[PDB]
Amino acid sequence: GTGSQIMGNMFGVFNSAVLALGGIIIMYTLMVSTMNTAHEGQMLGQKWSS
Amino acid sequence: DFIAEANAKGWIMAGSYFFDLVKLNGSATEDQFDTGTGLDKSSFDPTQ
Repeated sequence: GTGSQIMGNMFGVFNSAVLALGGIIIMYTLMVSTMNTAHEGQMLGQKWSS
Repeated sequence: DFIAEANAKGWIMAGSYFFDLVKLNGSATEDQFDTGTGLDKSSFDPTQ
């Protein structure tokens, strides 16, 4: 198409925003995964492979 | 020119620029004869 690229820019900025937020959630779940791993003593959980 | 002022204002008034945005979005997606000369206010009467 050839329409106005306002969608492109707004999707890019909102995409980057959600990357930042989601990554923060991945740090959160990363500390969760690590303390579960430490508590159990086995590598990165027991339900899924590493 | 309204863009800088809109940046200074924030977001709680965004819609006030709505139609302005519209007349910008058009600009990216897109003799005369006299009036009010007042000779109508003139008057002619013969009975005088």
